[PDB]
Amino acid sequence: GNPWTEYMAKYDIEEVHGSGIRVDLGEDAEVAGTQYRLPSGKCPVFGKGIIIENSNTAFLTPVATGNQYLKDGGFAFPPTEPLMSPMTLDEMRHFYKDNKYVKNLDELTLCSRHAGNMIPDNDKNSNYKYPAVYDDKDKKCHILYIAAQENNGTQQAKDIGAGPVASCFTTRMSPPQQICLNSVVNFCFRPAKDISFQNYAYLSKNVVDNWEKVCPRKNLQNAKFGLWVDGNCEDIPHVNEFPAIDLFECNKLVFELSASDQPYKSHGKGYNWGNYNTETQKCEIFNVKPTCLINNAAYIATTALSHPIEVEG
Repeated sequence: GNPWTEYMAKYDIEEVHGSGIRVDLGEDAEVAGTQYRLPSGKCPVFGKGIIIENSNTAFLTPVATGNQYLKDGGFAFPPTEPLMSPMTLDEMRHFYKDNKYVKNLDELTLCSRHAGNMIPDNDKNSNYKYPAVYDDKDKKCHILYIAAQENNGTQQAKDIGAGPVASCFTTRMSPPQQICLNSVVNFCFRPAKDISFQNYAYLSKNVVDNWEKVCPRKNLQNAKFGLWVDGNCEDIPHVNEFPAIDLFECNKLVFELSASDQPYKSHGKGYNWGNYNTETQKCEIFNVKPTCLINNAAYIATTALSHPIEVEG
């Protein structure tokens, strides 16, 4: 007897996303006998990036390679021959022009599939696929070489997402081609929604083709998450109030408290939702799936997955 069922489906994080948000390590994959953790969420995480502590290096900088003094880098794939990352949207469309399955794929899905094309060469039967970040401003897809997302002070490295030490990769696309790093690969960090990440989307290998329709992106203006009980949309019974100067800060707080696979698997369970009161500047965070919306002109409904700025009616 709930008329909101279909509308609210995209806010059922456990179902539509199915993995952690702050830290997504929801699946395991073997590469040459060794198990690794890797992101597996089905929805893009809008505005998510990685902040490297004691550094000005943007995390989309390619991972450091070589042995040079002051060697420094980020998380993205280093140069390869041919160059696989970063790749603009038009370069991806031209690169896959002979693959008729990539037609009509939107920017984010194409980027996730591009990142999933590289197989750690030591195991052709491996399901290991690297995650990616799409920059909607420059229209660039960055394949992440490091799948780890948090390290604030070996198996314990594997437990945070340390990927396989891989220098050569085989493409899943046919005809197969082997692509190796031009050099050998050799810090503490945390995920966050920083204002400088506003145009970024963090993408696991599992981002679904139809994310635009099933996943949350825009925050809901004049709306408040509730629970459907006996013909009425009741308030969430238990919330944690936090001060938030605007919607962005509230979305940032929801993201920090959201489902996390950091040491093991949340499967999407967590403080993933927030009702932001724009009059009292309060962020009301909760960990129960909402099943209806309340009409309240002072509220904006947000989720950890949602873009931290964009709103809709």
